[PDB]
Amino acid sequence: SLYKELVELYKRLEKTTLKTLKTKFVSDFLKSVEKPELLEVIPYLILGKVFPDWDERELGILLIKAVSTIERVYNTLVKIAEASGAGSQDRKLKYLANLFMDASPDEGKYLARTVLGIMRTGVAEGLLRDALADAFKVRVELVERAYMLTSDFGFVAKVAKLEGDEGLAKVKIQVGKPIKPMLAQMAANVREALVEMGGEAEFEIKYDGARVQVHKNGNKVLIYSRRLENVTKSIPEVVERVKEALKPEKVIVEGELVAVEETGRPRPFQYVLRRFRRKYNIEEMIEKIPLELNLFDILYVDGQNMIDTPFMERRKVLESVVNSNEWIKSAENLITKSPEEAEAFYHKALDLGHEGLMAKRLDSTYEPGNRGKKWLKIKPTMENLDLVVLGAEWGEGRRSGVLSSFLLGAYDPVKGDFVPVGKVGSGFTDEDLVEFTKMLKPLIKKEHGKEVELEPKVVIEVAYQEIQKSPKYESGFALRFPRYIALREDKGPEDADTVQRLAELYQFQERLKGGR
Ligand SMILES: Nc1ncnc2c1ncn2[C@@H]1O[C@H](COP(=O)(O)O)[C@@H](O)[C@H]1O
Repeated sequence: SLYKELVELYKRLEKTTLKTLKTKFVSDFLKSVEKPELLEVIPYLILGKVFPDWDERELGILLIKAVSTIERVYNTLVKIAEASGAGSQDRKLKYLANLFMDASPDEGKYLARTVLGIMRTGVAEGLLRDALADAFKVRVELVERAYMLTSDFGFVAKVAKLEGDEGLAKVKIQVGKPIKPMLAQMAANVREALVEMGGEAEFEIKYDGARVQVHKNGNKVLIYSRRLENVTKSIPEVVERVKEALKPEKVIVEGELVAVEETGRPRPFQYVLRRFRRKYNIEEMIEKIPLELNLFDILYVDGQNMIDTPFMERRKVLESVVNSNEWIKSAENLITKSPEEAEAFYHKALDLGHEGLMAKRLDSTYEPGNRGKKWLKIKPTMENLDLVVLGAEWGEGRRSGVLSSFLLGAYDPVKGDFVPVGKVGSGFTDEDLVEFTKMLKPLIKKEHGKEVELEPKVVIEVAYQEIQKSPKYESGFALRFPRYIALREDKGPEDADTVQRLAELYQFQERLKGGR
């Protein structure tokens, strides 16, 4: 298998907007591969990615300057990036020349697109899940599960094509390979949560921060953000910290990383994300923004997989496994059968100033990548939305050098390409708009007058007065007065709220009419 076949797939997919046609084309291409080509390989090329989001390997490039088989090209990619040492900085022109001499002007567009991540190919991860489970005739539930436990497409692809149902089912946790976050639905009040949970429950402060995941093996700690970027290199001090306070040698834990004031109180999560960016030099930053990490779960310890263990037990273990500093702590909990002290905790947590409560079903096992009623948020406010900036619209006059308005998409399982759920102009300052304009400019996949269709890689969090059903957008959904809250860089396109999400928040809302 070579790059011409994959190019032919890129073209086949170029022509259509239509879901199962794309599914069928990809799936066909995957069916077309025997695996020295292994498909460690391909799936990320199909996605247009190079390496998994969690890889810690980065090579990108002065692409206008460098401008004068498949296994060959993955090889090229590992051998450019990994390649850790001093003799090459720019370089890579000869590295990129090594393959390029026999490469067609046909393919070059896709090579460079892959390079700068300038590939716009419309394949969603769910569409690829469908594509794998088709091509290799496996239950998609399984490609689902194994993806949720690993977040390695290549891995689930090989296991699928070789071992099938079988092996996929048997697939388990691997350190340094991120497990997808189990997620919460919403609750009205405490007493309610207490009802759904069947009379008793865990309660936790819901902290305002970045959900992170920590993988400890020996003296090597890996820490991941919600968008599964490897944030280790950026937060060295929470590296050293998490080494010492974690008792086991092979662990995987989950927690909330909160920027705090020295008061011991949380700053807005926007700062913690500043810390991930590593804009300045970490010497300065580590003092300018201190961070505490409050662990709420244990996915793995000591060659043991905790997924299938109830909450109650996982919690006891978690407490057992960590001996806490002021810099690392097991997230504050209360297990009670009565709502009084519950809402006492709710208030204590509010006046502590983060978000709300979490309410954990005690007997709940862990379901990676699943919002459910096993976990439940309790907040003063209505949940905000993280959605992709789908399109935008410029300003006029002096503001013609500015994108003022932002077309916002959500994701639809029977579509793919991201249905629009609204447009948002309120909440931004000037520098906010210079930012968004400069940053979004590269991502424009269509230009109509002063309005623009964006290649949807950017997730912002916006609040809204009301959710209503409007088929003035495809979704039959719209937002009453959206406003910028922040851009969540710790979420990418596959992390953004779906349409069914909107549905559920709506349902909660009419229940907060009815229940009020
Ligand atoms: N102690 C906690 N336990 C669980 N989730 C938390 C906690 N503190 C903050 N959170 C947030 O709650 C979210 C629950 O999932 P969701 O709101 O669907 O993203 C997490 O992703 C975190 O951002």
